[PDB]
Amino acid sequence: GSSARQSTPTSQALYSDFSPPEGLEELLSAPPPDLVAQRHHGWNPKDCSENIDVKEGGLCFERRPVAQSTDGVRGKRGYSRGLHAWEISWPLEQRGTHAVVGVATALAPLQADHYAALLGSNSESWGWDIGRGKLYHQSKGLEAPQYPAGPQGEQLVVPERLLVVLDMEEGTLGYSIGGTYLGPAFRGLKGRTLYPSVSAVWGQCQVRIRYMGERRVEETRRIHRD
Repeated sequence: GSSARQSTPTSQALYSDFSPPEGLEELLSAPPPDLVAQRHHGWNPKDCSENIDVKEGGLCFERRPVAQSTDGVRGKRGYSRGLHAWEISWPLEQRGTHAVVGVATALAPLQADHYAALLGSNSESWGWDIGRGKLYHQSKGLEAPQYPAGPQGEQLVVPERLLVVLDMEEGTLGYSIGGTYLGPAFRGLKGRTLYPSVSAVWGQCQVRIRYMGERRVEETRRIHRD
């Protein structure tokens, strides 16, 4: 507040730069027990929380320090071959959280954007963000004014379960629930395809993940005859 004299200057016009990591990896660099393997086996997309340990047996995210670097992270590229699909879910029963995922495209052009014609930068990222449910969109909502409900609310906020289909043999991937929204959008995705990325918040919202089709090369006899 401002009732006393001695105060604290809290003004930093810029992006973000609190306390970055610089010594923890040295703890992971060593033999990581059910933390480096159990995490990449739990819900690990790729550029996602690697410094923390997450294991199934009850979707449980585990980190040493704090979300500052261990929790609050998202996998991005993650390139794989063959047609496969995965599943993800965000349990909100806790109290307050936010599922964050989406696909990014580097080839994303910029001629007649769906809107009309604004411009272009270096790439394009489109996916499902819970920012469409924040407090920046409430008073003005055409949703059912009678009871709490909204079908179009899952267009970028599905607090329950979601099935993502990603195939490389074609290079087309999309995000749908149970395979609902991913039929007709397969004719434009062939060129709109982007890299699938997922963002997980603190371990309080621990999101669930079910993947089928991916493995882990090593030596097991796999298929050899394209």
